Amino acid sequence: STIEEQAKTFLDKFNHEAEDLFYQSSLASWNYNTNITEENVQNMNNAGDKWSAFLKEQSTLAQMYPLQEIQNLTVKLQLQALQQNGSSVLSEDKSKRLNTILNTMSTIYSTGKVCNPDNPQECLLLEPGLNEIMANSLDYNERLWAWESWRSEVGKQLRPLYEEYVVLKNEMARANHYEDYGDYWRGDYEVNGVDGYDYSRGQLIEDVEHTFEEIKPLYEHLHAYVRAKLMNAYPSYISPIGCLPAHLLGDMWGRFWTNLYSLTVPFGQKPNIDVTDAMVDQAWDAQRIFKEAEKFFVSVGLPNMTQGFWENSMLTDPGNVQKAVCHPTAWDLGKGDFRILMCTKVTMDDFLTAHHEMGHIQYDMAYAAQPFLLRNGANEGFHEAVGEIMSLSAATPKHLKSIGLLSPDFQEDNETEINFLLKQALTIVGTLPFTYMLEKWRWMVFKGEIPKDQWMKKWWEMKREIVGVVEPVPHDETYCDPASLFHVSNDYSFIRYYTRTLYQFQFQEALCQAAKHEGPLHKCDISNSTEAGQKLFNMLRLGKSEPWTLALENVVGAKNMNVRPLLNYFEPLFTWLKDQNKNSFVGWSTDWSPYAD
Amino acid sequence: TNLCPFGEVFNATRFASVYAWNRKRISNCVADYSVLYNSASFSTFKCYGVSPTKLNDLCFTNVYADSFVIRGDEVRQIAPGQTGKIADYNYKLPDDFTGCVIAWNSNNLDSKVGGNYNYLYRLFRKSNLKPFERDISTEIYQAGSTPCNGVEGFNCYFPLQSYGFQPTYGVGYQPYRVVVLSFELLHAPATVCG
Ligand SMILES: *[C@@H]1O[C@H](CO)[C@@H](O)[C@H](O)[C@H]1NC(C)=O
Ligand SMILES: *[C@@H]1O[C@H](CO)[C@@H](O)[C@H](O)[C@H]1NC(C)=O
Ligand SMILES: *[C@@H]1O[C@H](CO)[C@@H](O)[C@H](O)[C@H]1NC(C)=O
Ligand SMILES: *[C@@H]1O[C@H](CO)[C@@H](O)[C@H](O)[C@H]1NC(C)=O
Ligand SMILES: *[C@@H]1O[C@H](CO)[C@@H](O)[C@H](O)[C@H]1NC(C)=O
Repeated sequence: STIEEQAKTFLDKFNHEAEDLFYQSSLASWNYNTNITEENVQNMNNAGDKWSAFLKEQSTLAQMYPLQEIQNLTVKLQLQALQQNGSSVLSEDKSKRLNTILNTMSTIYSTGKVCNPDNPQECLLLEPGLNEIMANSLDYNERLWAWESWRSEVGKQLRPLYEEYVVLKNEMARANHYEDYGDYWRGDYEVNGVDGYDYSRGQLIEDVEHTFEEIKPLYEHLHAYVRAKLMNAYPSYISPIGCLPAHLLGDMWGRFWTNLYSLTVPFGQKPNIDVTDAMVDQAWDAQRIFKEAEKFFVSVGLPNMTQGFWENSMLTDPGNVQKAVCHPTAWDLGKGDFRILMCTKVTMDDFLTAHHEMGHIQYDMAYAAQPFLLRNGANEGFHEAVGEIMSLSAATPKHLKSIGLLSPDFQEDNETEINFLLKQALTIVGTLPFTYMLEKWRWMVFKGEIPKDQWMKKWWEMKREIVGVVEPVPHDETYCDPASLFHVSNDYSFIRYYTRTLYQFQFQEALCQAAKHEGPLHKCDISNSTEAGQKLFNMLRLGKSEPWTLALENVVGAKNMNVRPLLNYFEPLFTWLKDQNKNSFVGWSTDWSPYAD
Repeated sequence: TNLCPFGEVFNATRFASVYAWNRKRISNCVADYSVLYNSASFSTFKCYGVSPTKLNDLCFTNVYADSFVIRGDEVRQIAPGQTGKIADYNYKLPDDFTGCVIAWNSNNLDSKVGGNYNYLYRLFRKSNLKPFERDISTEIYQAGSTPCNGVEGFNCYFPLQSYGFQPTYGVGYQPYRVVVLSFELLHAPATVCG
């Protein structure tokens, strides 16, 4: 009869088609990712082409329906998710050139290889070559050369490619009635026409601006401490008043600062917290790790993992007969099948990552009953948010003291806890400034406010002012440094990590205050508190059916992003830095350079 | 006087889909329920009107043993006063339901790699069903206004959809077989009990 009932009928049939197709594709991709064989990849690409062409033809069929002529919100949500044709709508020649741009840049980044100026046939690829090259080494010159060379080989190649990529993408977003493409990446967070939960695209930019504004002092003290320590490590290449070497950030870019922890141990005499030898002596295995993670998740009232999960998933390195890409991932093949893929060893890091993926899979187990297109987080960050919160909880000394991995007579106090805080900082506080710098940089690019002839030049200024890292090499318009990193080169929206970082800590405060916890947050656990578990489930069961901010409020009671969870979480570390930095400076100048001799 | 052949009913190997739910009339035999009860290896065994035991020595004039296969989460769908796809468009129960509903997991048999597609269920219909009616009439459901003359296409969809049964499913999506025993109490002579 009406339009809306017809749309619901359409979505109904589309559910039981797309569910099945996605199951086929996911299962094929799994059977590949577990056992590297050729015809596996063949059938995988077959099913993937099937699913993809089906999705495209469904989008074309769906755009035959008016949007505002639908009133029930859920239907509007599904139809905006489905009907957004995106790059598919542009001209077949230009879309082909685009596909080529993707594969070209990606393959050059993933196959680019830097070779020392002395040996044309001894040299290293990025993974895992340059990673360890920049991480394990202490060498000044090695890191310098590696930085510049990796910015030279692929980036200088991909420079015009990424240029025209931005061009075609912004034309594409215009075709999607978006002002530009960075706006389109924002558009996932955008929320329309629901009272008490409106959200504009620029509302997000205001959000991120303000969030980082209050973040500023935390990271500024962080930069101060790290600067002091690395100066002690490099007296001939760091002055304590300026930025930091862009080649000494433990990795090729400074996305994480965990590697410098080894260098900047807050107290190099107190034993660090690890139970690897312990889990060995107590004869544990990956199976038992995941069983204990299940026990934990039961301890919050969530349902224990499916029997099919245990009998089916691949949890350990499947011997040496077969190789696979077993990077830690958690798969939801839909239709009630959930698996975890990880070559699980036995260590504290695996113990954490196992809980991370268990959070992933539990999260997905929550919203099974929603329609298809709602089977994803309220945002593009909540997945890793829930995946990080469970890990953060389990990584407290006390929760380990619970299930017998630590000495019940352990003495945890000032120095060791500041060590743990600063480590977790280099892990998580590190991503805020760098991530936001890159995201807003790319946003201005899509906003074209920057002439191409100055991209790199303004680039480091953002690095300069916002994050505080100084370049080691003069950079003209020969550089394409953004693409020098995976997500940029592989064209992934990078805000989701900043948003995740904020959301997890809002979650932490919300759950610990709802678990009737008293005292320091950094020691918090949710387990055995069924009330907080019910609180969290009250949001998990939404996926993205409700507007995301309503889901957030259903946890924290704030309808927007908040950073004060983070600063509160750290305030021990905050005061500690505020003491440590009395005799050293915080803040830097935008002119300085290590080669400005 | 013969035993009611529940045996080759409950464990035959060819069960039809719901949209053509199978039915066999049981009468002119003595019925031994309590064995099927105390089988106790089923994943669900409910009914509405009598204790599992007392039904034994209290008897009816005729009964109908219907069978089909559905998806796990929808076992809840089969009960008086229940709604949902299999409840509204495929198998409808009366509210004064006299029978009993037994249901067991069958994932190790009715599903197979690649996904079985023999099993079906109707997806749309102009309106819900009467009590206890079978419908194999399969003319295209009219979703839009344009009469499209019996073809697949826009606003013209086929009323039947094939279940996806890959044995690696969650218990809620793994297939579940269902039998229902609708008893009647009428004026006919001594034909049903034991
Ligand atoms: C990997 O897949 C191939 C093809 O299906 C199979 O023959 C082989 O046995 C698999 N690997 C292992 C270790 O079973
Ligand atoms: C939207 O439709 C669903 C089912 O079609 C219904 O449960 C829901 O209540 C509807 N939305 C509103 C606001 O009523
Ligand atoms: C999972 O936890 C529930 C909670 O009571 C329990 O009944 C069930 O037995 C557990 N799973 C298994 C396979 O035992
Ligand atoms: C959780 O509760 C159980 C039951 O008493 C107890 O054995 C365990 O130590 C508790 N763990 C935590 C972290 O509270
Ligand atoms: C059918 O399988 C059941 C197990 O659920 C078994 O008890 C029964 O004996 C089988 N049928 C026959 C006729 O044996």
